[PDB]
Amino acid sequence: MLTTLIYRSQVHPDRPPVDLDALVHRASSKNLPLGITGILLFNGLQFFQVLEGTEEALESLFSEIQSDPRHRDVVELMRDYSAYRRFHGTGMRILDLRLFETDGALEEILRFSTPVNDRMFRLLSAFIADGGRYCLPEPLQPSRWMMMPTAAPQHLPGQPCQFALQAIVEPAKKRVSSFEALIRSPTGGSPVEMFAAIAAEDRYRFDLESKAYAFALAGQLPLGKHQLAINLLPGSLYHHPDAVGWLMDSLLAAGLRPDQVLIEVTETEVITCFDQFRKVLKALRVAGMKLAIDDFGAGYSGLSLLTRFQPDKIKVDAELVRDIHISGTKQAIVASVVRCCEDLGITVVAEGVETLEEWCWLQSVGIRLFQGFLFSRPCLNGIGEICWPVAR
Amino acid sequence: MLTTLIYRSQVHPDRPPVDLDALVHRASSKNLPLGITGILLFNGLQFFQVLEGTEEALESLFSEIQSDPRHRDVVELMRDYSAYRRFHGTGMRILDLRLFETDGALEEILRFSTFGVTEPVNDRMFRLLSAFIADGGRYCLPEPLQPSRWMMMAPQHLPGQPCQFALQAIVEPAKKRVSSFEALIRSPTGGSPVEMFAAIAAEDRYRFDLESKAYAFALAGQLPLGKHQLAINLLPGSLYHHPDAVGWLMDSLLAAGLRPDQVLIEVTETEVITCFDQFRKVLKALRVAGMKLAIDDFGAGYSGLSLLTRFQPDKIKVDAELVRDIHISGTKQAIVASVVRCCEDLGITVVAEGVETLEEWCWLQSVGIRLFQGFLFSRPCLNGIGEICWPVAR
Ligand SMILES: Nc1nc2c(ncn2[C@@H]2O[C@@H]3COP(=O)(O)O[C@H]4[C@@H](O)[C@H](n5cnc6c(=O)[nH]c(N)nc65)O[C@@H]4COP(=O)(O)O[C@H]3[C@H]2O)c(=O)[nH]1
Ligand SMILES: Nc1nc2c(ncn2[C@@H]2O[C@@H]3COP(=O)(O)O[C@H]4[C@@H](O)[C@H](n5cnc6c(=O)[nH]c(N)nc65)O[C@@H]4COP(=O)(O)O[C@H]3[C@H]2O)c(=O)[nH]1
Ligand SMILES: Cc1cc2nc3c(=O)[nH]c(=O)nc-3n(C[C@H](O)[C@H](O)[C@H](O)COP(=O)(O)O)c2cc1C
Ligand SMILES: Cc1cc2nc3c(=O)[nH]c(=O)nc-3n(C[C@H](O)[C@H](O)[C@H](O)COP(=O)(O)O)c2cc1C
Ligand SMILES: [Mn+2]
Ligand SMILES: [Mn+2]
Ligand SMILES: [Mn+2]
Ligand SMILES: [Mn+2]
Repeated sequence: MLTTLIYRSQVHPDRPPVDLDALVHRASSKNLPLGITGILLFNGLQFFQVLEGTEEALESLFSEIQSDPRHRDVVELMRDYSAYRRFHGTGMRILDLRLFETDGALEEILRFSTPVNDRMFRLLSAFIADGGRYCLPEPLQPSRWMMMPTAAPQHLPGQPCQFALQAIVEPAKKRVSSFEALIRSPTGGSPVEMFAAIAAEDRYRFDLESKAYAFALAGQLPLGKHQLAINLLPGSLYHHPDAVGWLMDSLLAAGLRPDQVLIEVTETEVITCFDQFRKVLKALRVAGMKLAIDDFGAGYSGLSLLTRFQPDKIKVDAELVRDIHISGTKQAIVASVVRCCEDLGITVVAEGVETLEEWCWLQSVGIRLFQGFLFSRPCLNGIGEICWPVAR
Repeated sequence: MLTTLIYRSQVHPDRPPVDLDALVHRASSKNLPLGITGILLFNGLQFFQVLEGTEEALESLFSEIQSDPRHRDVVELMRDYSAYRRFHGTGMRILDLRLFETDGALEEILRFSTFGVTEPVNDRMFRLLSAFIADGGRYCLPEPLQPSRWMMMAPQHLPGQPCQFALQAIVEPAKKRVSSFEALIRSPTGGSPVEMFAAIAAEDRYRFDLESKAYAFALAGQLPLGKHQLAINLLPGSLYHHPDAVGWLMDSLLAAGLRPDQVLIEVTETEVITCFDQFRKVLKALRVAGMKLAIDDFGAGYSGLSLLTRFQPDKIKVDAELVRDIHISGTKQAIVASVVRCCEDLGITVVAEGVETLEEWCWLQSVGIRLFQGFLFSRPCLNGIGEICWPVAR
């Protein structure tokens, strides 16, 4: 089974130059007996390599390549099965693009390779035309940042539920943007643990009802000028005819403003019925409450949803964040949600941010609002401690 | 009830500069009795106006504003129900951005506006305002791509067959080149795919869908396949519920004098997403075989770029729903521009389909579409290659 692997990487710019003639010859000598072929592209700052061979030969080679100190920021762009070798007879071969006139490098490629409808070919072009695009800038290296560190956890009695709060942060302004309320059982357990105790047919009712205790928690904080974010299933919003009006009454009694309350609905559940949700949407807009699409990029129905309606906020799902520093796929998609939301005036939050590596690459694709264990953990009935990225 | 209406537009650079003083006086004087507030930004080439008022008032005004000869390329950005007026003052203020340095324009805006208890940056209107001040010229339509600077410039039935195919050219206007042909199934009487499949038993539809393609392959083999690609439409089930569909297609296209790489399979976006994990083995086999894969009708229904996380197609066809009235829709403009950029980063080819007007071609090309399919260029041609119309100057 033939397979194609493509990645891009960067040189260490303050270190002595790597002898690439030696690298490439040694590589070509090693690749061909093992049934590995392909090319290397160098532009002065970045590498771009295509590899062809069996799944097993490429995996073992790429592990060595990943851990090679002679470059950094290895980002995979393509891993897929292949119909034929595009570089038959070429173990390895470098093209220094700086030695080439316009179109010249591509025309050399085409003369030893074995045409514009190919995914490998289009990416090559894309690297030659604009390689420095998803290059991680020097200030935004994870090694040039440092996370720096008191919460008051409290049990509230006489309550059928309680809530933890997680900060959504804007590290560029060292500012809390908003807090998300996350439901907990009476004994501090998970959302699942909470809803499992409630009878199945009362779960929509309970979901709506429980929000009153989150508003109360926001009121006694006393929150001030920060937004409150709240997870509701669409079905909970259809429970009572005046579910929106009840939310309003409840949040005002907690001393909150409507523009201060934001509703989080999951991407998968909105696409179920646009007929009944739009009546709720209209009620939320008229009342002044804001809407967010939670876990965007997970439930398949992505960016075309904006044709039907536009939320105030979009929360990028954790799956798009996991290993976004090594995935070109994820980088491209996330960066396209950013740019689309910027033109539409939609707030973008990245979720499940756990590592400096994740924060840096997300910052480099243009995300400013962040939510994750890296910055802030859920804190039962209070504001938890917040960690900020500090420069080096 | 209260409504927001935000748009941007572009002045005619050919014509004399617009009297803004007369504009703003008659605007604010007419707006005042009608209960219309808001703001107007101007950068020299572009207008950007926020309008607040009742739904019926803003509709009536937008009619006149769209009809106004003092500007063109009116692009609607936001229209929704509002809870409170962001601009509370009388009438209409004008803010010439040329006379402000960085951050200075937002300062001035915040003098005439409140955005609730929370930071102004949490409001969509304020974000759209900030975006215009930062880079309003982004979706400004260039001069060479104005519609007024362009203009547009036989085979029979085969009823004795179980089915026939119409061919439609996918074109690249810039290089005056036909990129590929799509095969669209037709009934023995020349009728639509719907009528065709309606005549086939439900238990037999998948098999028919796959086995019909032999007639499409035979058609393209009889035609000048001059290093052009052939696109064909298949349901997921048609590939999935066959013993070895890829092998069958391989046998059928090779027999007809075609290369594996000349054949591209189109699958509809909606029918793939709730099917994917089961459908993986077929997509894999098509890759190894050498055939190409397109996501047909991208944007249609309930799917998007989140699909591209899973697997990556060779081609993406933006649905006509997104191409429809893209010239007046900033939402579609932003969506399509984003998909184009995304696919460039992923090495995925993009076709805009259902292109009907010079207007659509212009706006699509400006946001980075190079490949087109629609009635503007080429209509479906039964059993042959149709006449392709090209856009040229004046
Ligand atoms: N691995 C990882 N996880 C992180 C990170 N940051 C936050 N999380 C977790 O992600 C969940 C918040 O996202 P969610 O879409 O609201 O996912 C929530 C939310 O959908 C939900 N939920 C919470 N409250 C309610 C509610 O009142 N009603 C409904 N219907 N659902 C709720 O149940 C889900 C489970 O929530 P939680 O236990 O609160 O788990 C929280 C949070 O702990 C991180 O950096 N890494
Ligand atoms: N208004 C407008 N329409 C345009 C324009 N350009 C093309 N079309 C039409 O859009 C349809 C092609 O899009 P499709 O995604 O393949 O959507 C097609 C395609 O999915 C499909 N179909 C065609 N052949 C087959 C087939 O063999 N198998 C399957 N499963 N579906 C097929 O049935 C759908 C309807 O097809 P058609 O009657 O052939 O109608 C064609 C075509 O006539 C345009 O500029 N404006
Ligand atoms: C940009 C880059 C491309 C590389 N390409 C290859 C290659 O194609 N084949 C290979 O064997 N090693 C390649 N390497 C080197 C490997 O990381 C590793 O050092 C080498 O395979 C060690 O093999 P050896 O110990 O047998 O000499 C590359 C390294 C870098 C920096
Ligand atoms: C960019 C621009 C913004 C405009 N804004 C307004 C406005 O806010 N209110 C208004 O009444 N007319 C506005 N107009 C003018 C209208 O298009 C139209 O000329 C106006 O209704 C005058 O018609 P009249 O004969 O009833 O006075 C605007 C025109 C332009 C080109
Ligand atoms: Mn949530
Ligand atoms: Mn979430
Ligand atoms: Mn099609
Ligand atoms: Mn289509």
